[PDB]
Amino acid sequence: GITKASLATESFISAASFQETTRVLTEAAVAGKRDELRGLKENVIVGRLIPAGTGYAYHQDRMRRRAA
Amino acid sequence: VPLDGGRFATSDLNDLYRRVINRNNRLKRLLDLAAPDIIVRNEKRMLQEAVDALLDNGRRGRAITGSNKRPLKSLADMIKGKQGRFRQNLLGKRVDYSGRSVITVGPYLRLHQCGLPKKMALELFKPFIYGKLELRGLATTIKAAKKMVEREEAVVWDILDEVIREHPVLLNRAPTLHRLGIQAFEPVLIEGKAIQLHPLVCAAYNADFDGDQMAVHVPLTLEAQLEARALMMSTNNILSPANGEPIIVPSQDVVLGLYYMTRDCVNAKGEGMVLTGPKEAERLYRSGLASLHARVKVRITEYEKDANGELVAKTSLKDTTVGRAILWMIVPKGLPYSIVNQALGKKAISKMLNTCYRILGLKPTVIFADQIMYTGFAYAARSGASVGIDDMVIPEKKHEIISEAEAEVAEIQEQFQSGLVTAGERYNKVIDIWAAANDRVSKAMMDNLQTETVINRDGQEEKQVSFNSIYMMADSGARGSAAQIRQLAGMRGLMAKPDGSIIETPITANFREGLNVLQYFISTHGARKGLADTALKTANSGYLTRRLVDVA
Amino acid sequence: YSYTEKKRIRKDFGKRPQVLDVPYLLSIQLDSFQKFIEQDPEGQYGLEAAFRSVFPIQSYSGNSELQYVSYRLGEPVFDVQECQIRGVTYSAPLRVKLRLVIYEREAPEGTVKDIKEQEVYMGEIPLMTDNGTFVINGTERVIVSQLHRSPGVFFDSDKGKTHSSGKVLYNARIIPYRGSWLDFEFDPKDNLFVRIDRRRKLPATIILRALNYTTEQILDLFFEKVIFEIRDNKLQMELVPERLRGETASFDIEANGKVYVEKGRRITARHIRQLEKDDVKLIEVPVEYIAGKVVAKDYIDESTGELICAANMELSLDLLAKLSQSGHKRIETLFTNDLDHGPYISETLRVDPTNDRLSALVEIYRMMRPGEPPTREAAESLFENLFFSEDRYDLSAVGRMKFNRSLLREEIEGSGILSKDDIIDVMKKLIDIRNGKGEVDDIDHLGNRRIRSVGEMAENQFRVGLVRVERAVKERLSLGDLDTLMPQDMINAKPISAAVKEFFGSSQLSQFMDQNNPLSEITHKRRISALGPGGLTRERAGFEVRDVHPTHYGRVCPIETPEGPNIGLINSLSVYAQTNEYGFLETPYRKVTDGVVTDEIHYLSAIEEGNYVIAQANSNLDEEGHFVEDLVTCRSKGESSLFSRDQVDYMDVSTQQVVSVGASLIPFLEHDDANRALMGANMQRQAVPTLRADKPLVGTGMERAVAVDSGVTAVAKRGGVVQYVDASRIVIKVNEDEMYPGEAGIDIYNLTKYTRSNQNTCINQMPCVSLGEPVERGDVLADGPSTDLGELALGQNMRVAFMPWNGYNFEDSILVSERVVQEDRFTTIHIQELACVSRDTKLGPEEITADIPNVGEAALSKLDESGIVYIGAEVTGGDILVGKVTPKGETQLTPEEKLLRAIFGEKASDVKDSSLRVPNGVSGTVIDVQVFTRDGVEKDKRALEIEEMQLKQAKKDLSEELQILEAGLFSRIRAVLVAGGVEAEKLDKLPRDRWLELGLTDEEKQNQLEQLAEQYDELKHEFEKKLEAKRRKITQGDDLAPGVLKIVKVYLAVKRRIQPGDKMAGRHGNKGVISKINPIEDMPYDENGTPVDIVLNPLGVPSRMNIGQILETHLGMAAKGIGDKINAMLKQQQEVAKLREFIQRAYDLGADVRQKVDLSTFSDEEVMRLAENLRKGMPIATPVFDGAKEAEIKELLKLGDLPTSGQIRLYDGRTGEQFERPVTVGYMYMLKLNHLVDDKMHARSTGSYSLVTQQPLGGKAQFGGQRFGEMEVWALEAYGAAYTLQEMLTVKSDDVNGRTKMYKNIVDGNHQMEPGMPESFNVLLKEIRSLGINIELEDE
Ligand SMILES: [Mg+2]
Repeated sequence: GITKASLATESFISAASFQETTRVLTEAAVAGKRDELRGLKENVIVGRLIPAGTGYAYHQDRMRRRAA
Repeated sequence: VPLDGGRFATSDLNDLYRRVINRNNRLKRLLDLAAPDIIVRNEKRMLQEAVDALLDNGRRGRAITGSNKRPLKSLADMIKGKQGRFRQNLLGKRVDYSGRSVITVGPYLRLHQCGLPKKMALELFKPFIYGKLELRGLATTIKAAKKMVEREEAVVWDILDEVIREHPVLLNRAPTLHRLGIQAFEPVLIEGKAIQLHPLVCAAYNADFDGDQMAVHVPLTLEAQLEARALMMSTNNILSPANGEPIIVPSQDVVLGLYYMTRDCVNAKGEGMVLTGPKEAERLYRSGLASLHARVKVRITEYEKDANGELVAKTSLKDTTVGRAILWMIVPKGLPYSIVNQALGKKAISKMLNTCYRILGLKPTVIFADQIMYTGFAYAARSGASVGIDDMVIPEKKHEIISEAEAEVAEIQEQFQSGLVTAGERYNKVIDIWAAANDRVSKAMMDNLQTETVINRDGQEEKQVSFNSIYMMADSGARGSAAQIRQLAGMRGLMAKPDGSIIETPITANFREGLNVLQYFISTHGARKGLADTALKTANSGYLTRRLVDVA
Repeated sequence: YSYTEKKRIRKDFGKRPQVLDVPYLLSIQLDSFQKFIEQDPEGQYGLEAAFRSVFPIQSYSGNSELQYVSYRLGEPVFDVQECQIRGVTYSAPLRVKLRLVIYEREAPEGTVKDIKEQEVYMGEIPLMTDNGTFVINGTERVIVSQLHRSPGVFFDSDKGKTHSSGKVLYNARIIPYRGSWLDFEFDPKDNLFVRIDRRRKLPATIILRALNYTTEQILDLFFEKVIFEIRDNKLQMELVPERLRGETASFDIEANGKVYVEKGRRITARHIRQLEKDDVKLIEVPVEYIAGKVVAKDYIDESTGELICAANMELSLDLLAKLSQSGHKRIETLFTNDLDHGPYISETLRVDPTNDRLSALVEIYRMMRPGEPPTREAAESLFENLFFSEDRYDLSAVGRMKFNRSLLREEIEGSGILSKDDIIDVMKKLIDIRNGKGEVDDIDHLGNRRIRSVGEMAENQFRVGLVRVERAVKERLSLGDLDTLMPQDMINAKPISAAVKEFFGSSQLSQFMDQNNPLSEITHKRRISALGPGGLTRERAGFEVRDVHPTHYGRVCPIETPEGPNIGLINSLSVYAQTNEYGFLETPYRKVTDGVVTDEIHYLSAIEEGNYVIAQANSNLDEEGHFVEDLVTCRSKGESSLFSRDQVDYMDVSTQQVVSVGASLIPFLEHDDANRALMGANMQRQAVPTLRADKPLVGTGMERAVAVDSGVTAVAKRGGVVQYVDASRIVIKVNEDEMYPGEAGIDIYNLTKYTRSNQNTCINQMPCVSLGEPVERGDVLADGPSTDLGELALGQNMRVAFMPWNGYNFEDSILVSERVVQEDRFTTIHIQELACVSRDTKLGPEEITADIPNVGEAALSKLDESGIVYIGAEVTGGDILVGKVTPKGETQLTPEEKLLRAIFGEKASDVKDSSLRVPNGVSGTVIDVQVFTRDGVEKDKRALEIEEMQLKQAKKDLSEELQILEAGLFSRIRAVLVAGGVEAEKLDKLPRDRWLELGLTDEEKQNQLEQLAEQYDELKHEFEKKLEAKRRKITQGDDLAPGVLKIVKVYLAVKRRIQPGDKMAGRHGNKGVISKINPIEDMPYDENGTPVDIVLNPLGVPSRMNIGQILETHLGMAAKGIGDKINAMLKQQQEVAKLREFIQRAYDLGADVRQKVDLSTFSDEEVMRLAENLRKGMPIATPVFDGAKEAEIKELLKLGDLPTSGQIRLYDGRTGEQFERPVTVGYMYMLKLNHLVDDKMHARSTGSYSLVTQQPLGGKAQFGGQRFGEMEVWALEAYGAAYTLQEMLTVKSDDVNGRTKMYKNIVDGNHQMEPGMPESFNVLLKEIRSLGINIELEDE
């Protein structure tokens, strides 16, 4: 469902900001997760350009000047 | 932190941290005294429950409350919930360069512009005015400029008129259910305190002018200004993203004016003349020599796109009305005359705008939509289209339809007394013969409403579609359904109990007649149910939209 | 008719005669609080009941006791106006006589050593004012009544919402007034479960074993015994015939003759009836029939003694064979079948683990107090204090009544506590309902929901405070200080004060009074709330509690409820609805005895109402009272149907019985859709009082009732002659008929002049009367806000045209003429209070002064030498009202500004300007200044001159009232001196005062003369000490907050003219916002050149089916058309014969209307005064559901020489050409709502930020930012607006370094941002690390 699919994302920041913040932060803490900030919510939380729209070019050259 | 009256305000975390420290220091003390171990175990349990209340208050046991009998806000409550860090401070914020006011209508505006009060703009654009006052030498210092803007000298209004010039503002109406709830507009400085919204964008905002407020936001950077101009401007937002239908579309007054203009009367003044073009039709209408509905013969030149992008003309005498020829003057060139040679309701105008968009593109379409709005407003004004009590024409045979259904319900009641039917089929028969009588009253009312202009053509009577105002508002799609004309002029019909089960005696009255006390009470039964649904389903729809956004 | 009502008579179109007068509308509040504070000789109501509930207090000893004798409410220190000025509660001291009675140690009687009896002070009780409000901390508050669930037992179910099988599971709930809840319920397997305080469920037989019932006693309570009286053989069995109703035929029955029914045929009614024709008592049964039955007793042997078979064991061949060796004569057995007598109690005795009383008490203890090892004494006392202790459980008088009534008991009185019988009867009735012998309760029925009002909630909170002091008094009496203490040493007034202070100031039902207009106030006072302490929560209130129940008819308005999240949770009392002695709403009905509808009125509650057939009030009835019809429409059982005229028992007393007071004021409500009528009722009480009040031309006739039953008017207490009228006072010389002996006979009415309401509107009273005019008792003497000659006038009568005008009334916009603004029709006065508080700070005291740094002499132009603005000063935004400076220090100059002050030598200020300024955009007039100075602080010249003015005003007011009253006394003395022993010219020869020295011949004359002399001396010495009381209360110091040295309150009066953005509305839910103010030559105009005032859109009418706004328009054009005629006759100066004739024609019009106005009774001066009051339109009353019919509207249009179509030919003001169709022009009553665009418009570029997160603050009071919430962020993400979004998130709200860089970049003309991290993300990281969690940015 749209709640269990949005809580099962690979990003603990967006899942913790959606709902069930305690469960998400607990499983992410004991699993030692790492959030690469690839979606829109995680770049909104952290005050960045979103990877969509006019921030799509910025993220592309952020990832091709990191994979090089 | 000290409050204004010398009192202090504190966080609940200080209470929780103090409790943890106090129980920890007492545990250290007891371990120094070598207390009996029942006392040390108790202090360890208390330190554990204090640390638990600090981290998450209320998971294990009862929530610790402090000095209100209100539970203390723990560290976990700071970051979770609708009022946690994430949802209240990180996923949405309160912003600077933002104002708010009641919206009014400006029907003179162009689609890309809003009306912004000068008092609001002088505050929202204040560092821009400071910069342009220091730059133009009118102020020696940002404090001199600040005092100029406080005194509101005559030159800060010129500075303000040049700082807002090509600078869009975002206008937002809550709830922002979709992305057309934020649109960018070029401001026109007005003298009121109310924002003037273009009519054609109200359906995108779900806004009416009965007390709605909208927020204004100023894009600060050049990138934000160019996104407001290139992505969010209302002239980019004429199609819906949910479905490719036009969302900046005429409504209410515009479609009533365009419908009244494009209708035809049988013996209207100036019928049967032959006109050299739409300009002659406008001359004859304005000089009072022909009626807007006079069916007439006009030489119309219409352009069509060939296989190439070229626009080739054809000229012919069309059998049209004066008002359709007048409306043809605002239609862009690549469109056919059949797009206006009919009475234009809401659907026809929406399809006309969609046709203009697919054939000619966005620049002719925004000009066309503005011209359509101006023309529909003008000719709804010219019409004098009022609503009176004699417009709710009740069918003359409604009383006998109700008497016949009453006779049928009486004979079914006597059949139930005579044991021919049980209560179930008896009740269902009553419901059926009242729904049938309601459909009979509705058909009689609509038949007496929709064509009852009888009109003389060279002496002979003829039926035409009705120029009744209630009917014209319903038929144009401006306001009103047939289901509501039924309640005005027919009967209100069967009502449901709060259980959902139908009350077996309907409202045989309409709103033109009165409802009596009992009819009105059993109508409020369902009026409140609908209002409570509206009040309680916004939370469910917002929760579903939030789950959908967060999954996608 | 009156003197105030034949000034201007409203033409009534109602046709049904009024049998019951509309009651006093504020009886709910006043009656409830009177029951609270009055001296009840019995202990039933109020403070007496609360005192007797706890007293006598006896310690854990026999030595002493504290008993209660009496109570007394002292005089309030300040009256209600002084309390509003000083910001203090209007309350009365509660002085209670207590008696500390000391018994000596050892006697069989325990007689008294002594009694120390004296008066203790326990708390102040907030007093209710004359109009049903409380002044609490200076502001007027209303304690809203509460609709809560009545106490008693309620039988309910869930209908297939459990066990996934659609099985309905029943439950019973005993709800006390105070105590624990007791729930019985059925599980999906038909076992009965008890549940105490919503905790875990135990089997219901555990609470039966906690009571001393054995399993045998339980089984004889809940069952009836099949007897097998088995003879030597052949298994003889007792049988009554109705026990085999629907029985499965396990055997053929042969007795008193051979077989009636063979095998394979189940028993129908003919078999039972022929078997009882045979009168069969004893039947031979097979052995396999008893195998499976349940024995009802403990059968033990007499050979060995121990148990053969226990109670409630399924009997078999084996156990019957066992008892057969023991030779038992009779063996009992539970009679159970399916669907008529269930096994549930036995099947519950099989599931519980308990076998005796101790184990049951222990299981209850483990459920109530888990993890605590139960001892026998604690297990016994927990249960005995759960429901059977008077001090812990109260099923109150209403709860006992509803309990007994629900269990079909005869008596309605009882104990407040449960008994074995009560609990058994509840279980038996739940079992009945399970077995199909009952029906579940409707909990939304208004026989099940009860009204709890201020006088009861206040009593409950007082009893809470009384038990809080009772524990401490019982604790103090246990100490050996017992022979030297008085009762006022052990009484602490602070807990008792705290309980009532918390109720009156902090309850959810103690609400800031809605004071927009009179309708707002009486709607607030007649409000019922399901919310509150002991009620519902608006978040978990479902769809079914928010519904219009059929029992709401006549008791609760179905229309007036708010439209938001609490809809149907906040209700409004109906016009005639009153409350039972038990708290249940009742409504009045006319008794129909013989088909004749009597004028005898019975108030029926919702339980009683359903028993009878009740005819509507729309039912026609002839002169003798009989129905003219013989098949009447009625409500019998919550249904509605047609009945014969001999079946009806009652009739509605009015057509407006069903609606509230707010919906009673909407004309043609029956033609409005109910949603729009809801909106109109809600918006009528948001209307703002305008400069001049304008009666409705189309009203309903409830206007006088609303305006008088609110205290906004000055109403004549006694009739008389206006002796002196003046804008601030009315002085009535009372008629000799209404005077008491020994009295001046002068009523003085001091009018409220330009004070602010709770909503910052203006409260101003203007006299209606003229000098020398006769008044009767109950006449309106002065108009309040929004009343016009004693009629409620909420808006103005505007000439509307319904037509679309150039898009300016698009989508509910309103186009207003410029003449509406020139004529100040919707100009409203708003009064703001602004306080400047000078405090002690740590750096020194703040100082009110005119010497302000960095402020020129121009900005201190309207401040006096004390630094306070002058009264009458026209100020605007930014003007200093009170100049104040705060001492500061350690300026810590930057080196650049240090050099700056080295070059130009300018000293730095040791104080900072902390002045009180006018808020920006606000431009008013200073109308009042109050200075409150602390004791020990020296009053400045302004405080001294304000206090000198106050002292002269107190002395002047008192000497003026003494001059008036002594003039009245001496007029009475001169009248009684010429009444006998006439001195008619000698009295003017004598000096004025020494008429009191005239000994007169006393038949009765000298008695009256001497009591008049005594009254005069008492008036003089009453003035003399009221002067000193006033002087001491003026010159005394103020009890300011700690730290506060002085407060200066400035009062600004702001005239707000109407402007685009102001919300305007009609009474029919037709709200809208002004879009344009159009020049007069641009408005549409008729043949005579008269322009329209307001153009409304006709498209808002047919979809929002509020047709009553069209009819109100058509009638409003007719009403005005009468005035337009009368006006002409007054300008042509026609004779009074012609005016009298035309006005009689206008009042006689109508189809069998109930009112008769005969103008032949009127004198010519009275006719001319009436005609002068009718020249601006004849006002018209259109009762709800009894209103004007459309034919009568057309007849009145015809009388005023208007088109009966209601539609005229209009011309365009801009082009001069006709609109092509006729336009509905008329007069609608428009209202200006308190949603003014001056209060709404707010903008901000930068400002203050929050502490923890550094984001902008909230409101326009805080000069705050707009919430760019989550959905707006999604809207920007749906565009590609990544840079707009990034500057919303970082640089506009939280990025602290980036936002000042952004400001400097904007000022330098460089529109670029350097965005960093939001500060709330750093707060988030620090708060996740304050958990045990290492959250970290991977900085690679
Ligand atoms: Mg709205």
